[PDB]
Amino acid sequence: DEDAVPTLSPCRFTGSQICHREDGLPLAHVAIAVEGPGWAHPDNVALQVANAIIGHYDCTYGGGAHLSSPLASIAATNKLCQSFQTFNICYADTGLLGAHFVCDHMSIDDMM
Amino acid sequence: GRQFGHLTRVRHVITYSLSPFEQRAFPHYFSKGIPNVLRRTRACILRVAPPFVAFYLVYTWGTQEFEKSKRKNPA
Repeated sequence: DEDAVPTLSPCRFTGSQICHREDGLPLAHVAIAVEGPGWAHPDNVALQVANAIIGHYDCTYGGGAHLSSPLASIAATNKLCQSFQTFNICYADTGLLGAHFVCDHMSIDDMM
Repeated sequence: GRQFGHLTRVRHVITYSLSPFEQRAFPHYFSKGIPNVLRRTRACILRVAPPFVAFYLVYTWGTQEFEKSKRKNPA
């Protein structure tokens, strides 16, 4: 077994923005997350309940207008979207909780 | 009327930003601030100041002359 191990130091989250502007590319990718808790934490379950309500979408789903999720329904009706997904990525004592989407240049503001 | 999405073409530029809640409203306010205003003053003085001094000199002459014109000494 033997001397010098580290345990994992906690990782500071920062409210921040990275913007790789590339107009040559045909569709915009946006990912947005708040600080999740860790793997261990009991309220991961209720966050996942919530994320399921917002759901996922793709342009190859049956159901435009009739989908239960109001994000999915409006994104389909108003053509806001090629896809979106909710996520809850977990690490030890921290996470990434939010959503990723793919859309046309004139649709980012509405999607957000 | 101009709108975002329709302005111009930009390729290959990364912008990094921080939240205002993560950061200082007045970062190094005197220690970086006053060197900058000093540098700005130097950059512009020779363009701004010499007309106004030339006004001031014409002001001070013109007032002095008029005051001294409104006097006699022989009749």
